Amino acid sequence: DIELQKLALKAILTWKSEGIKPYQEHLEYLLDEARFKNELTVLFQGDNKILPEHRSEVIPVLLHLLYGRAISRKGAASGRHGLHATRLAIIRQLDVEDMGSFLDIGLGPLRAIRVVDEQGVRESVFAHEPLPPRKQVGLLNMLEAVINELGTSVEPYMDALVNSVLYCLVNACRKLNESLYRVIRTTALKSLSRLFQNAPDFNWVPYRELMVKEIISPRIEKLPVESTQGVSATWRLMATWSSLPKAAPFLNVDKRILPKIVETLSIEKAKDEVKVFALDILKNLINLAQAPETESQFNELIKTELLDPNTDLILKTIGGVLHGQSDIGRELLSSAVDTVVVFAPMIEVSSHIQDMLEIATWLLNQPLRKVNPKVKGAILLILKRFIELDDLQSNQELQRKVYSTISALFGFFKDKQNRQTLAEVLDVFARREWAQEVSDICRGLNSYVEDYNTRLAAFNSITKTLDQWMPLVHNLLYFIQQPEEFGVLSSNSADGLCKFISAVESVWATPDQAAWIDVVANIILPAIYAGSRDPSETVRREILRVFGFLVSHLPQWELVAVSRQLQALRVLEAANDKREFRSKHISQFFIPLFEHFIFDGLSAQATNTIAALTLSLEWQQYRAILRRFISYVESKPDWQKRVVRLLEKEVDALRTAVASKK
Amino acid sequence: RRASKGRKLRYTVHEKLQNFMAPEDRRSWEEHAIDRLFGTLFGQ
Amino acid sequence: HQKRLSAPSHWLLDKLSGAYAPRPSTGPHKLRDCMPLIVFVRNRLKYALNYRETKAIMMQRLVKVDGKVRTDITYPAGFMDVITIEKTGENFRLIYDTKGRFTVHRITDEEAKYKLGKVKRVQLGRGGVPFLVTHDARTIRYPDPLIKVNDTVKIDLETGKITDFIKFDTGALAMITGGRNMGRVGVITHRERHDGGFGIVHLKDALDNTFATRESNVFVIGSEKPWISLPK
Amino acid sequence: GISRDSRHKRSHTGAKRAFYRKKRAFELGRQPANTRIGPKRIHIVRTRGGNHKYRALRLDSGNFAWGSEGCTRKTRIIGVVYHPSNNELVRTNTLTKSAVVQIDAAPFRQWYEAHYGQPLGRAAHGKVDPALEKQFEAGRLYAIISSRPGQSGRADGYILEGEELAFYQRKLHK
Amino acid sequence: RAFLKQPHIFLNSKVRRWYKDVGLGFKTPKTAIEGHYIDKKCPFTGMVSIRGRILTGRVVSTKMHRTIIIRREYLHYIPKYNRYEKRHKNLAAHVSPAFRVEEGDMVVVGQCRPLSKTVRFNVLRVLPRTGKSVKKFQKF
RNA sequence: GUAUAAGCAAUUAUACAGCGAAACUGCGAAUGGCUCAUUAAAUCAGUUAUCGUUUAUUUGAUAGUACCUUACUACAUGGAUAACCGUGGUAAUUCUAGAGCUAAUACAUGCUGAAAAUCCCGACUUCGGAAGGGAUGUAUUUAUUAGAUUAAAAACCAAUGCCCUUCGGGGCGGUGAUUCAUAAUAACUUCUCGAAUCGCACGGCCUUGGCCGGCGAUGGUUCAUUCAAAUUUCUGCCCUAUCAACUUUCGACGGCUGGGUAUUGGCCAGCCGUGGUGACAACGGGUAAGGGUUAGGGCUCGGAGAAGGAGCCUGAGAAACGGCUACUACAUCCAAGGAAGGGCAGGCGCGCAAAUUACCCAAUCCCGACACGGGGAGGUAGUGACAA
Repeated sequence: DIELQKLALKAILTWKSEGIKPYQEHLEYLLDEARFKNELTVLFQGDNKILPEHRSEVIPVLLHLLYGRAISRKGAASGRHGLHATRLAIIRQLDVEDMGSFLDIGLGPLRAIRVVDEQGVRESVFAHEPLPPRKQVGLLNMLEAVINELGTSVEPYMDALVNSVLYCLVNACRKLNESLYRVIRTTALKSLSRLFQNAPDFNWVPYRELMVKEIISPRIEKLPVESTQGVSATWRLMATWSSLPKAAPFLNVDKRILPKIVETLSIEKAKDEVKVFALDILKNLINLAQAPETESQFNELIKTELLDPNTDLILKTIGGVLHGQSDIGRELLSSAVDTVVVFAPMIEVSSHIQDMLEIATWLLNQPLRKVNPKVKGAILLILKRFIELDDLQSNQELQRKVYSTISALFGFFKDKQNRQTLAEVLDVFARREWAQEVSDICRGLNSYVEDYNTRLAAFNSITKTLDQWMPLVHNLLYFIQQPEEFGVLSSNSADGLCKFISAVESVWATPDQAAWIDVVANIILPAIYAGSRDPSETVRREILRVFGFLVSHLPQWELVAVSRQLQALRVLEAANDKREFRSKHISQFFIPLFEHFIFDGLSAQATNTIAALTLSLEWQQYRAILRRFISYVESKPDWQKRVVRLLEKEVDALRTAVASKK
Repeated sequence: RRASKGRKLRYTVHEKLQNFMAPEDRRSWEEHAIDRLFGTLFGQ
Repeated sequence: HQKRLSAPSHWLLDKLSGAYAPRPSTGPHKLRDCMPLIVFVRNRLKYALNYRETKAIMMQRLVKVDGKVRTDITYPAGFMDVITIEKTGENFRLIYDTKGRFTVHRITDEEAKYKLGKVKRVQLGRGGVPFLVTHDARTIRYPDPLIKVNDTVKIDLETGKITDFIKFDTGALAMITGGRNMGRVGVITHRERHDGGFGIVHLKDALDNTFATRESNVFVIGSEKPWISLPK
Repeated sequence: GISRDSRHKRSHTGAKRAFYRKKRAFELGRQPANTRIGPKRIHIVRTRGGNHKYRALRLDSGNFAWGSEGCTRKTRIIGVVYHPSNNELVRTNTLTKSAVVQIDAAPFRQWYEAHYGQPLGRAAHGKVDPALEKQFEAGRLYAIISSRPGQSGRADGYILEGEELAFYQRKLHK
Repeated sequence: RAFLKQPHIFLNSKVRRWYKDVGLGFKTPKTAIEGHYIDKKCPFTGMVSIRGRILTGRVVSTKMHRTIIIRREYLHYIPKYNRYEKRHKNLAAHVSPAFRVEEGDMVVVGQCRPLSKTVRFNVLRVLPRTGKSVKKFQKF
């Protein structure tokens, strides 16, 4: 009460001591209710600081008064800015040495309390109340402010704060009157979650049954069904437990904790963040197991007591998550894939590696909107670690399927380090098998990653067999797609591709006439179709080279300078009208090449060739083709005459087509 | 120029500032001892 | 205290009401787009004779304007305010004519219950809530999320909520409430943007007269759908 | 006599004009507030629309933003270091906007050792630019004033960090 | 001098540039997109907003600290002669350093808030022409 | 809103009740209209803009903000004064002194019945309605983040496909624009608001001890809207070269930084750069200071001072001239100590001359706590051989 505080301060000043004498004006303004926040920063950080000679005289009086001002409910507003910032602005400016007397006036009956004895739990203390459930709430809010304002400097005051917070916590955990005990529980758990990473060197081993009674009794048999919505204070506590190296031995006391924590990951109706939170708890556990000599005191305990009997259920939950739902967030995907990345060099034997390899190749045949390429490189590292377990010999259809994926990601990636690790996962593939052949592919792609002289050496050595050839074809079309370092790489890749298709036309035996011909369709022909739109003229030249080699060597396959350029275009005109053509060839190879011919009598000759080909393609392609050309009209104001000449030629071809089809 | 708002001492005779105060000689010393004083400072 | 000739030409006064004219008090509708209640009662309808008689009508709860009792005499009632008199059992509505003046329309409760108001602006108010401002300065909290600017709204007038809305459309018939072509009920057939200020619409009547009016001065009344009874 | 009109000055073509009209209350401009360091002396001015602006003439403390970490604290104000406009404000210690002034460092130091825990100025996310670390070892940081003290009644602002900190150290050396 | 800055963008973080489009069918030049000058009366860097009138014309004097004067010519109708006469006016506009400046060119300006006693306009588009000195005439 | 007038008028349940002078409280007087050195695209007119600003009143929406060590507590909130009653002083009217009261919608504080309250999520689900998880306004000022599908954006765009099929087919916030509006974190304020008010009806649940309850008046934060005000963009003045240089002679043109303003701005202060206008008529000089409505005429709209400079006060709006202070200049009362105050209209203007010192707000209009109270616009009347 402000009036009783004023009269009490008047009596304290009636005690006439020279320690209080120079500070009376600073004292009374704290009880004047309009100047409290200004008088606080007049007292501390002022020219009239408290002198350390009579600091011993003023500080008990001042701290009783500041305590009363922190208690008083009248002048304070609502919300946080009402009185929460007042408590914070007192405690933030108080010294850590005065804070002992501050908590001494804070804890009245709980000053000399003992929670733990030589035995486990003091039930005689716990079956009694010294404070009202109204009164413990302000205590816990104050100690939360004290800890959040102190930080490490709690180290000289460890022996009483933890007894207070533990007493209020276990009285709440016995009382599960609901609301006050519930808020007592939640804010005490927040205070403890701060206090743990406040104090690393304090000894937490004389009590373990208290964490047991705080955890295993109310929650754990229902904990994922509860935590399906949002992160809680128990999870906030287990997080800094997983972060601290001496607190991870609290998770071993009940064996079923980590089962329920990954069962939370198993429940699919969770709102993504409790999932990534449990995922982060697991990240911290595996990082602590991988840490050096500091965490090696309990490394063996977490290795042999926590993760080793629950590897199987961990992989089962991650498998169900990755194969179950049709909608997976990118944050959960990247974080869980990073957990499997860090968890793979921890397991030596396990049970569900067949499943996990099939999961990795499923997530690598996933598209690019669902899975990032950085995430694909992390699943590559997953492949690199999981492949060396002796598993691919049985279930050989799985092993051919993952080899289809390792080959498929060679032309996909654009990063040197990812291609290095790709060469490594193919190396341990080769160590696990056929074996000489995959080792030959290994040395080939190895000196492909290797710099320009070793690269051309690789190209020449490969220049000098189906599953042998397929990864070389994928990395070879990638080495087509590079424009130039000196221009030599695309030429060498084109010559190697010519060697490959020469081997294909060398094999015309019928059960391989199925396989090699399906390969040279599905891998090589859309590669040439997509590389037709490449703006580099040397890349267009080399794709022209391999396509001319294909037409010259193949033909039994059913699906197949200025003046010389004009001459070849006229021969292509005549060849068109003599033989109409294949429509997908016309749509996806010749038109963008001639478009590039225009946009780098060449232009009119090009429009003549497109006006020839528009008769030979089909209207369903022509619809979106014409729409792309009007898109060129509206998007390109740079060559209006050229695009409109092209349009006039195409509509003359349109009227020709309709007049023929009548 | 860079001189305008009073930066350059424009020596102009000011009109209302012209005849404010009369010169009042209030000096209790007799003018013959004073010029002898300013010679005999720290140098002399 | 303006003179009778300086009063605007669309709320009419004859050679009778003295040389002076009442000014409208400040309120929802504008000054020059306004009919005061005294001009509506004693100069248009002639239910009264004098200022003191108009006061003796207004002060007792006998004249309700937009469903609420309006006490002061010079209260502004510009456009489409339903005016309910219960002792006579009539509800008048204010529309325009083709020449550019105010027109009164007698009607009963079924068409008197709703008001067709043109949206002035849509915004996000305090509390993170979208709100809607009409030309009657009615703000509606939590509107329908397609009702954009220059759309008109059927306001309930017993709760004030939204009931229906008519979109700004090339092919929806509209009413002009300003400019040199004021008061011409016709169909919006074209709309030109003119970004940088003062865009226009091109509008034709029922009988082929094209003219360009500004999108501020337009006012949507219905595609065919005469939701208020224009007088036959 | 202090006003805001343009009737006394010459035109764009270089011509003066008579254009004599009396000074009006919407051309009103009041006398400047040289906000200095002292205890709190603020006078409240009522203005058009009945709106109050707080003319602060002597100020002690304001809150300053160490916002790269996420805190702002109320600290006192020691003395103005440099001012980009005038030298007389540096001489007579006048707090205006965009004034670089040195402030106390104790609540920022307290919040650093309270949140992170590694002490400062006496793992990897707690990281301090070594120039700013020298300011913490001095116990007196170089803040800059972003609030108008005359037209709000408080001298608040953000702390200088990085390029602006090095720039105003070089400008102090100038 | 003080360190120039874009007024609310947090540069000193240990964990960009604000350029708005003026609109009105205009394109931001590459110097206004990335060029490291800082000017607060720039409509692409500072907070100055263009609205209202949109004018054109030919520059008289480029040689000035980011302010150009435009001679605007028009044909006035004198009724005493019943004839058209040439009348020249001089505008002032603040110049961003984003564009490449020439003398005698035809420049597009836009209306903004008053930036000085004369300056009410900013440059938005420059048409590089071979226009000559004061002897040259064209209504524009 | 406040009545114990020692004020009037009463009775069938006595704090008050009806009328209600005095006084406190809220509103009002940015004008009605007077005088006279003038204003030569600066005003003004059309024509823009406020993404550069203030706005009482209007009318419309509007505010989720508890707990948080007083508990061995708190739970019908304070004190002032006026009117009033008395005792006086002085030559000098509320010019006022002393003494005693008493109210507020005047000024002012303002944890509490209660183990709950209120927002966002919701597992499980019988529409069941919910186990249990997170969280605790507003105004100012500053820093920061979000202002919206992804940024390894290496995506979406070549759906020019892919599959089935009967070959017909089927399936796969606003703006032109903003750092705008808005939301959040960290704090900050000698900082506000979140109703301790008044009137009228008086109904449901029945713990018959209450708990709930409606219509208004007054007040309140923010956003509107209205009424304004302030700047601001292009064009348009009459004449003149016995006016060819002008500005920098109160900075003249910028840009940077701040100050002050309601806001922008050389508007003002520090730093520097070299300008700006002009024979296409700047500048100077002369003083003789129209626009819209279109048969027509008519009709409509259109700087400086309150004895003289200088400074200040109120209010949403004034540099009111309403007040104050000092100086200057007149002038009045007095008991000679002191004290209040600064207009127009009318007659004479030779000794001889010529239009009422008229009546009312009754109509139209305006201001207020407000149906009543108050208005020097307006209307009514009188004179007239100048004419007609």
